Amino acid sequence: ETGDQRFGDLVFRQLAPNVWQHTSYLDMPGFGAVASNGLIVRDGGRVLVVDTAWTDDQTAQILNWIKQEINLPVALAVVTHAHQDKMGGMDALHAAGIATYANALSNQLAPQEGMVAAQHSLTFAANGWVEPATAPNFGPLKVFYPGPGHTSDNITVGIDGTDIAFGGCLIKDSKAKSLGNLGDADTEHYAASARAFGAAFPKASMIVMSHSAPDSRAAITHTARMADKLR
Ligand SMILES: [Zn+2]
Repeated sequence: ETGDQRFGDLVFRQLAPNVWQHTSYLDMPGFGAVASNGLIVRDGGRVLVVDTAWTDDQTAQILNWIKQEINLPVALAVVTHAHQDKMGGMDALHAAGIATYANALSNQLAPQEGMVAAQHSLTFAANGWVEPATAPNFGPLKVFYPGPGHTSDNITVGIDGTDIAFGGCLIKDSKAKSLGNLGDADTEHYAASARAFGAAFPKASMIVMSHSAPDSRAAITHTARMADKLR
């Protein structure tokens, strides 16, 4: 109604009464500006964050936006995989005293990827759901590890009480021409891993993704079908 708010170098798009997409950009000569998306979730008297911005500085701006726009404390942040777009503002989260969580494997891979591990490790049961003891007080955040896909550590998040689920860098948009960068990809499991995500949040009608605008469930089926062509 007032459109998408520009704050610092960042853009915020309200997806639901309690949920916002946060967006930061990296201008890569020859590619133009590349968007990275994450979530902000107001749960009662606290805010929960999914992913960082590309950099620590942009991640500090997310925190400033929350303080100024929502004025509630940030209880915790979850990072979807170990890569710059999801994990790049870890130091800013630490400096702010925010409890950080990532897949235990993300935390294992972090040093190699040249990044800072989150404070806490999430572990997942055989059915892919996070062990509740490793994710204390996650509220509406439901964390699912679909298996190896775009990376081996990629996880995914639904928001209880909304129609939203977030597939991270695993799901591409319904018109995407390719699955993009496969260097860390497990190409034989990728398709199953996408369908697993779909089945893990069967009710979500809005799929937020890393690099593009929110899409419908078509994004999941499109991604799965492209990934079928690799196996
Ligand atoms: Zn990635």
